[PDB]
Amino acid sequence: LRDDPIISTHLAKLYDNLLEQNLIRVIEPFSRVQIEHISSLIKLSKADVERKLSQ
Amino acid sequence: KEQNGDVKEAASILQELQVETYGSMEKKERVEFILEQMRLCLAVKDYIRTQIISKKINTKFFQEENTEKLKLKYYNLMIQLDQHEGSYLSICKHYRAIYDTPCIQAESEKWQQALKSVVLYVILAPFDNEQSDLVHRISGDKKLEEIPKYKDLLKLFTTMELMRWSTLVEDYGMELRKGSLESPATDVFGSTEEGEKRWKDLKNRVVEHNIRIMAKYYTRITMKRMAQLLDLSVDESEAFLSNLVVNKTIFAKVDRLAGIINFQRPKDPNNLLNDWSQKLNSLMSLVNKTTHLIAKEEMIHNLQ
Repeated sequence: LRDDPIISTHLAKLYDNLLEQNLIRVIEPFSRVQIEHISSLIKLSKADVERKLSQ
Repeated sequence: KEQNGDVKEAASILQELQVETYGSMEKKERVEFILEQMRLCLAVKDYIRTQIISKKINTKFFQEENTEKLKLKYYNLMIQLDQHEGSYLSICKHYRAIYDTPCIQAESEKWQQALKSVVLYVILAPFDNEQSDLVHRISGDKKLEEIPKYKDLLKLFTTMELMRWSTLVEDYGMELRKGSLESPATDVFGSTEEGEKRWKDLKNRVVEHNIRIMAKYYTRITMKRMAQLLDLSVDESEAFLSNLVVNKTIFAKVDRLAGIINFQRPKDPNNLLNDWSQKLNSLMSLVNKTTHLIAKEEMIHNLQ
């Protein structure tokens, strides 16, 4: 993926798309809930998540 | 080819069957030749093939003009394969049609089959719509009260009270013990995986069901304490919530600090909720105050 063409932007767009799907999946039923608990299932940092969300 | 041991011709005969079943109208021959579909299917065990051929099977049938004799048996041998390939809901249109079976043959052996499987589709019935009307179909039967499971069906009917399943443990145990009625429980449990799946999904279905029942109630039963009274972990409860998201739990109010859940008390728009409530309340109050008042005014005339 180092020699990958400009389509990498579209790849990141698909990644952010699935990310949006998950975010509107698990968060939606929860009005107010722990962020670490809901991020425990995705086992990823809350930094980029908070960034994309706030964006 | 059955005793030969060659299953490679199954695709061939099942392919030619489609051609042989079209281009002509045969009432007797088609029914006799339709068993070939599900005959070698047990050997093949192909999902898409089964998807093509109950589709090409049950497409047109109503009542009459089919005689081989033995029809109910084959009917019991039909959608059972769809039950093996499927999971639960697939038998909804299957076991609901067996009410005519005790009418054709002796009712003595129907206690271990018909009356045993008559509770299955009504238990696995969707909680959305069919649950309302379909429970009135099995009602009215005199043999319904004879079944020891009538109380269980009564508990699964409406207004379910919270109770321990440990009491139902020995009930299901003795249900396996006695061979008088609903005997083939071992035949139901014949498959080691299928039995566990059906049991676990049954417990899951009812533990979802009672929640759906108390969901209408705004009483705030505090499921955090309920988990303590039921002596269960909160992890599988969160799994039940993972089932709830596809069960449409999307309308609710939760908290980050405590585990108290709220299925009610929304943003409460002034022009919608309290408006409608005040409407119904005030109107009903006014008309009711309007009725019995002058009604009594008419009643006191009888004294004169």
